[PDB]
Amino acid sequence: QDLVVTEDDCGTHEGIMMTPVIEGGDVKEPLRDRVLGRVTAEDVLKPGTADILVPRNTLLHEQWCDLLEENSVDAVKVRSVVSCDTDFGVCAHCYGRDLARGHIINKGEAIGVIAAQSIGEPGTQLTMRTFHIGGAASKDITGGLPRVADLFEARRPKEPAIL
Amino acid sequence: RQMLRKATIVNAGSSDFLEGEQVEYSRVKIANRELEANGKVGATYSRDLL
Amino acid sequence: ARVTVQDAVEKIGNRFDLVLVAARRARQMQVGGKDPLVPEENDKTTVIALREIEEGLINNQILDVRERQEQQEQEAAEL
Amino acid sequence: EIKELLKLGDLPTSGQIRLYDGRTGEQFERPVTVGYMYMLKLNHLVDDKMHARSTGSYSLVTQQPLGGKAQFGGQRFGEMEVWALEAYGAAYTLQEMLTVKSDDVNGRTKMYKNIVDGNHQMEPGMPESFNVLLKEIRSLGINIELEDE
Amino acid sequence: EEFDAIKIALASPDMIRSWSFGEVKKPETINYRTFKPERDGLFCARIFGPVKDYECLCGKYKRLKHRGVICEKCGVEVTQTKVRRER
Amino acid sequence: DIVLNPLGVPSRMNIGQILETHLGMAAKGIGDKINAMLKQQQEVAKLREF
Amino acid sequence: REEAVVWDILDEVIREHPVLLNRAPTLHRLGIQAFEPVLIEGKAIQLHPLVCAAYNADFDGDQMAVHVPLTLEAQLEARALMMSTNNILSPANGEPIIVPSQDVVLGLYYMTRDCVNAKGEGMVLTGPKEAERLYRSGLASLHARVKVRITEYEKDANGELVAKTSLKDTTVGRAILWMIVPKGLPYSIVNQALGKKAISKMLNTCYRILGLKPTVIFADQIMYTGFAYAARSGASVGIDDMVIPEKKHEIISEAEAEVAEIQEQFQSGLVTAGERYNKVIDIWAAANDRVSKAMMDNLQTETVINRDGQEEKQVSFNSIYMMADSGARGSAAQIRQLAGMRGLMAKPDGSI
Amino acid sequence: TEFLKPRLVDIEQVSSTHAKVTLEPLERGFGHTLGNALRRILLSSMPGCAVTEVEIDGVLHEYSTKEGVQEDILEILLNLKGLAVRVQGKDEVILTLNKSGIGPVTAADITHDGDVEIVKPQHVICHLTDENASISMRIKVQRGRGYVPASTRIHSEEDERPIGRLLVDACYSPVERIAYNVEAARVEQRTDLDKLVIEMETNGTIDPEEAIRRAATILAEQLEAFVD
Amino acid sequence: TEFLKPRLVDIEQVSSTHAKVTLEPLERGFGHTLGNALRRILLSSMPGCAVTEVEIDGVLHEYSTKEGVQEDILEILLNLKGLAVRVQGKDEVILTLNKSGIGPVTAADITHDGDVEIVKPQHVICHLTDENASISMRIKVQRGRGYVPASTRIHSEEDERPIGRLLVDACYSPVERIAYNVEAARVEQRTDLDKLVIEMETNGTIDPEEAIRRAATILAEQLEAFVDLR
Amino acid sequence: KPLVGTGMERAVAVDSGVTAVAKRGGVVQYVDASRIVIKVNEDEMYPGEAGIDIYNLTKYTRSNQNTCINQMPCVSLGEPVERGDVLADGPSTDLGELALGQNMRVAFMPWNGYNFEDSILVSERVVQEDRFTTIHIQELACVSRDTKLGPEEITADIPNVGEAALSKLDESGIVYIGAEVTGGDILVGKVTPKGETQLTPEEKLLRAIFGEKASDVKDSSLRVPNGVSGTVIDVQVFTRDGVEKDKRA
Amino acid sequence: PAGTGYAYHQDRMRRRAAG
RNA sequence: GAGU
Ligand SMILES: [Mg+2]
Ligand SMILES: [Mg+2]
Ligand SMILES: [Zn+2]
Ligand SMILES: [Zn+2]
Repeated sequence: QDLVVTEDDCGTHEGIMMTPVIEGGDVKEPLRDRVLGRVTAEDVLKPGTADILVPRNTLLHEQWCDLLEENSVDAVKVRSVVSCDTDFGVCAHCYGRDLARGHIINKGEAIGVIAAQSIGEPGTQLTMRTFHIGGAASKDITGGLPRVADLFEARRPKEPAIL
Repeated sequence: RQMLRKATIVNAGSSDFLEGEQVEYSRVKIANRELEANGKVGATYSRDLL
Repeated sequence: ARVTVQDAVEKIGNRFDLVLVAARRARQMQVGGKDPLVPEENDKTTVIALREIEEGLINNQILDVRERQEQQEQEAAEL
Repeated sequence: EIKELLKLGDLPTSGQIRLYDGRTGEQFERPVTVGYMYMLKLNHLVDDKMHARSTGSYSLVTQQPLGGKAQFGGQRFGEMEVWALEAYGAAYTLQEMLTVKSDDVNGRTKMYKNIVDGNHQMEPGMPESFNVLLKEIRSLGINIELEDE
Repeated sequence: EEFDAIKIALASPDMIRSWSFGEVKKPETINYRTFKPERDGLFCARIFGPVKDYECLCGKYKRLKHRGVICEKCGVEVTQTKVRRER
Repeated sequence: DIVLNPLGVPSRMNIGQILETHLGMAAKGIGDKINAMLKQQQEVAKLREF
Repeated sequence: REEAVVWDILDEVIREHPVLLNRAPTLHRLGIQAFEPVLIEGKAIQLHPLVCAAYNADFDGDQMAVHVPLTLEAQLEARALMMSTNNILSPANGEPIIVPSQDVVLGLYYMTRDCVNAKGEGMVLTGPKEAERLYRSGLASLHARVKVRITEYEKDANGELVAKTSLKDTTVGRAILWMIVPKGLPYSIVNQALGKKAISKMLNTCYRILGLKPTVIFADQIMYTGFAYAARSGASVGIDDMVIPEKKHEIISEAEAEVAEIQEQFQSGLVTAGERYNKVIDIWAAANDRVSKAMMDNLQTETVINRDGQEEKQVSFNSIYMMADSGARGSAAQIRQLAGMRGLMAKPDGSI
Repeated sequence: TEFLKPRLVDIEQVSSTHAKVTLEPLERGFGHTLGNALRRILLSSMPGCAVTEVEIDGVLHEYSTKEGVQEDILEILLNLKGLAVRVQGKDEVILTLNKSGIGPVTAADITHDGDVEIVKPQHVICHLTDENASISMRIKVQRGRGYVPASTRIHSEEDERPIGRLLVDACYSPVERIAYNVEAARVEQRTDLDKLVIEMETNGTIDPEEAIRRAATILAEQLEAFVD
Repeated sequence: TEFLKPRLVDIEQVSSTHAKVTLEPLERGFGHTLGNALRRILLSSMPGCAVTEVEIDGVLHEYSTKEGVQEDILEILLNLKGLAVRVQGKDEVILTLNKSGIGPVTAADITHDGDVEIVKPQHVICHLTDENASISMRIKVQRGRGYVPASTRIHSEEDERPIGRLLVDACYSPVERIAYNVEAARVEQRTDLDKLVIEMETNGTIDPEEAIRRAATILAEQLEAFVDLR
Repeated sequence: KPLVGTGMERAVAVDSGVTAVAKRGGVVQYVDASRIVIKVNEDEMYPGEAGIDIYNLTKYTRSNQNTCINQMPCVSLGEPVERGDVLADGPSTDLGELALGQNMRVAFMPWNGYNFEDSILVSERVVQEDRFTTIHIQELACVSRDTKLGPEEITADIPNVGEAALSKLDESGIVYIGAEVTGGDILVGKVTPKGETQLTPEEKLLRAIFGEKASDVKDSSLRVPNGVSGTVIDVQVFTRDGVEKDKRA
Repeated sequence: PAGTGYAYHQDRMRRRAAG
């Protein structure tokens, strides 16, 4: 509810290092798709082919993303909502692109509500889709959402790993 | 991020926080900016997941 | 302006502030009967305001300027 | 058996026929399946479903408009529907639905007169249902007071 | 009308008496015949206010000509009926 | 008389409607042949044979 | 009394005034969108096809709610923040939520797809206008392979557009769609046989290069031409369209003799009930896959019936296969149940 | 009969070549009645002129390539289909073109006959790269109507021509493109009326508006027998 | 311009209702040009006659039932929609029908006005079961075109009628079905010419030939606008 | 009837009981819209009574869903009829078979998006022929209650009513049978006794200007619900045991 | 306190901060 | 009972 874009720039250096999801082998979600429209927290100078620094606090336009692919960037620190220093909300930089607009998010936008709706809706809809329809057998969502709910509710598992 | 809103303080600050109170991380970091300025007893805390 | 508001948003920047700016202008035309810059071409106040902003005639700061100019001259008239 | 019946009619085995576009006179590019389907008109006439309301009666305690077309009701703008406007950031439209369009008694009448006078001004106040909430809480024996400015 | 904040605290016996504009000592709602509120009852108009705008119960004081007047005969204040939801 | 969208068949797997349409047309075709024969007024015998 | 001057007045007021349409359940923000109303005589609301996605609206009797933004501020909020033209992309993933569906896809697929020679193979055409003219004169099919001179605009480093004329190898159909295509985009995007999946990328490309206004016009255009050609095609569904592969009964009798083998091995008391259950199920799953492959080979490329020198092989223009291949409607899964084997059903227990 | 006639409303001639024409009010169904009938006439029936045959020296067939010329012979032929020519007097003329040197050859370079007007002189025909390259050709322009392709002609044309002479698809019809859109038109009482919007794209000489007038005239000529 | 006009050739009136009309010679492509355009007009624009109002004595409304009559009043009204009438002179006539006794009442039983021909006299209207039953009505037939339902009329018709008088959906349009076939017409030189064969099925009266003349006239009127005004 | 049926059609129609079926076979003595009299065969005909079966058919009646329930005869006068044959068809039956809808000529094809997601494009022909057209019989009631102030009256004498409105109302204040109505028209005139009301000074001034002192009685008349419109086909009056009856009653 | 309302709400908030 |  409460989460809103309060600030332009929190002035933080913080952020999470995203790798390309190579769960198993196949590039499940390419780096580019996972990272597009995010602010780069920190450059990475690898001398390379296209001479890319890409400076701090740059929103990844499709341009800069294409350059990443040519250069074969391994993993990248990207500014994130969680690592924002803004108290009572987040900054436009740590969020990045308003995906619905195709550019940097405007301060004032109620991001939280958008987030919750976006995450919730597919579950709620797919619970109607492959069930009015879901007929023959060759699971689905009824198994998945309990897993998701157990995550967001931070329930400790029945037999946990030790660290 | 919304899940990580709160933090349990383990050790007294210059305020009336003291052991075991759980306060919003925003408010205790803003307090720490003022502690940095004024010195005094710093507040040792630990962020909690909810 | 009527269909797409993209260029108008590109002039001001913040969508929400664009709303506020055009509404304050449209309120002037609605109530004060303040004269439009762009030819109406049979269009409503709100549309006029959005065109004006698109072409870069109206601005929050420019509205504040005309406010003080005229109010100050009214005070001068009083005294 | 069905195709044999079509041959007795001198109709095609495909049950598809050459059809012509009534507007142009030219034929459609390929054969179209044509025949008689037995169809029904269901009880859901648009006549019964169409409904519209500007202003009308309001509810007894909550003061918000009544529901249902037979009682000349307004639609419910529910929690789900509110969230939509939050997402968009449409603040005034939201407030409008919460106040001048629903409980806010002074607001609705003032807004109506403003609308008839052209000036689409918002003159909002406090939803009567909120007032009632407080009263309900105080009847519970919890002191809930507004500390003003 | 516009406030900044809202507080909840325990309702003291004394605080509850402050809100009250009358002690209800009877279960009587209204009269069976003249469907008008019964004395010291749950709907007492002497306590919660007039049923009709700027009219006392027995009808002695009528209209704005008598603004804040409290009828000696019936004991009802002559004000907006609005108050029956408030008091 | 009516134009229905064929895009609502494969996904739906209600093929009864298609067979119904084919048989429907054949039903009508026989009807038209009887109707043609009645308009001409061939005779009882011919109608009965068909 | 509903006097005739009142209708003129009503018409006056509603011009430029946005109204909000909502459909339940309102799961994301696009479940409420703003539109300019067009007054119509008749009691139902008419909704634009391309935003049916966001509403999840299908017209099997669906209903929607209408709301009037009253104030200058609310009207502005509606036109600026909530207008359908302004809100294209899903706020969840960065993807255009307005995408052609169903008949539109089908039509575009129909025009772009190629057939062997057909009417006027290897013609040479001056511009796509000559193509349109030839098609509608009835001297060329939409699927006729042809050489055509197209002028395609590539946008420069700055805002200025650099065009380039080129003779390409495409169908009459593709040339005609190029007229809907804005200058700025390349010809190779439309030069392929178009489906739902290619058209989403089309729209995306247009948004990123040209911007909002162009894409909105382009989307409407695509819708008009899509439906238009969908109808012209004459595309329909007969029982002949569902092709059963010739080798069903053989495959099945074999699978039945196989299952009989494991049942006899069970009566001997060697193989357990669970082992037999699993082997029977594997037999039938594999049989199912095999029959389906047969169905799709026999359907997908059943147009083994071509020309010009002698016999040649090509993609099938069977109606269901077209619907499924375009992504307009159906899929191979559905078609399995229609023409193939239905397959193994699962009990309410979950067990098969 | 309460005959409801349309009146020609707007003629937005966006370009001399391209023109939109709105038209209202039309009684219901007549939007498409008239729309399509006219479109047919406009395309296949509008009489005009077009290159029917070509002969370039040192060119045996259309698939060959000429030295010192960028465009292959087919490319040249395509440009000739597009060539806008008005012949005033005769119905058949044979124009000559001899041009040399490092030049984009245009329509102006054709020797214009007394009664033969080249509408678009800047129309590109061929590009001469080598300066020592000289191209020489004779282009037969006939008057006809509609679209007569070379494949139609070769079938019926048992009359043998000489090798060398290249037949071309004749696009006689000066109407390059035509389409009509039908929107609803509003009257106080009648909201079932419709408006016809005809978008025409035509080439040289023949004017959009004038071609419309003539198309209607052809249709009306046919109707004369049945009005009587 | 190689202008070439067709001439009306054969009018094979197979039946008063059904008539074939061949038409030749038409230049190439004009077969369909003209064929479709006329068909559109023929279906809609074609003017005709139809029962607009009805008044039966002892009948307040259409939902009631009359004694000694098998058919309910609505059933009667349906039959009247179907009733084929040609009015020669006037555009509005009111025919009377008083019939009694044990009889299937047909169109013949209506008193025909001098200039009013009942095309299908055998057309059933009502079935009188009781011999002592006598039915008496007045049917208003007007001339119009297309389809004007009673619901259209009541909406615009603030002009109040007397109770008793029953308004009926007017199906003015006479053309029941129409189709055109295009075959090749052969001249010595021109074998690319075409013949148009128009098969029409109309209700009573409206003469095949006459309907053709009128339909062509409507189309030509429209063409005036595109020729005369530019 | 449905062209492509199953056979259960006949059984449903007959067993539902909505159709009138023949108890004893014999020859039809009198057919009518309203009833059917059948004279029974000697072999089935009991020796006691005359042996003529009479079936009155239920005409245009209101259903629970406000649909129209009418029984039509499906026999000719003087026809020999077998026992358990259908004499008269119910509301959605045809010669004994179930007839829920209507078959028609359909083509499966896209058409300019007018059949987008199951949307249906239908020919005007279907409407003209009125085959899908339906009847609905709705029921409007006007109650005259006795209040604390005095009884409500059902008079046509109502303050502020036009002569246009009162034309269709009789002496009693009840609309005539047959009368065509549209929303806003008064069906049954009713008036209620109003108590005292403090008339705003404006109305004091205005009623002093015009004289026109407002009468003791208000206006509670039952009118046509808005935008529904039809024909009044029946009226029914209920009076108490002792109250002076209306002229219309 | 978000979207369109952020402007007005921060104006109110500065009024709260200056008394 | 209507569309999810
Ligand atoms: Mg659907
Ligand atoms: Mg639905
Ligand atoms: Zn930040
Ligand atoms: Zn008193």
